[PDB]
Amino acid sequence: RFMQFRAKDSYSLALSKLEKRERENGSNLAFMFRLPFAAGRVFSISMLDTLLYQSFVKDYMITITRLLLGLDTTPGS
Amino acid sequence: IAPVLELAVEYVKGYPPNSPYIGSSPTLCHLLPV
Amino acid sequence: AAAEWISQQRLSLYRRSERQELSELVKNRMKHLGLPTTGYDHQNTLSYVLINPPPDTRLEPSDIVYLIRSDPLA
Repeated sequence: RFMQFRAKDSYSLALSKLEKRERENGSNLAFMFRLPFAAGRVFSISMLDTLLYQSFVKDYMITITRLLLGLDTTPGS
Repeated sequence: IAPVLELAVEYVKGYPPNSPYIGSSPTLCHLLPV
Repeated sequence: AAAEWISQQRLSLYRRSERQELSELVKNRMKHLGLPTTGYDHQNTLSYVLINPPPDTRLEPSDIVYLIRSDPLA
């Protein structure tokens, strides 16, 4: 929330209320509605831990991510 | 829109020579001639 | 037709093993330092120590026997 901070901005200040409501409903994607995150200005490495935990249920998730990132290059992909 | 069918200094292109670590997937890249 | 050669190197480099990865890294460093690649050219053996075996134990090839040699100057 602090990446591009406009203190005198009602919209960015109203997003805090939306983020708190989503956090009230037990949503794990609460930072989602922050403007810097939605525009791709910020990401955290903590998502990569979620990628690893997802691999216990989705053994393909790591491969798919690296294929999108170009980290692994399979001919014909 | 056409319908989808049921049936179907200049740079060199090569792999980076000195891979920094083991496991680095070789990607064909735009390379300097020298 | 250079793409055909690119595809050939792509499949070859995808099929290459980890041993080839380690070998080329050492060779890349060796040519950088100026040392010849040849001569760098694995350990399928098991070794152990038998302290004071009975006098009936059979001697095998490539066995190394620990010895206490008497003093040559004495």
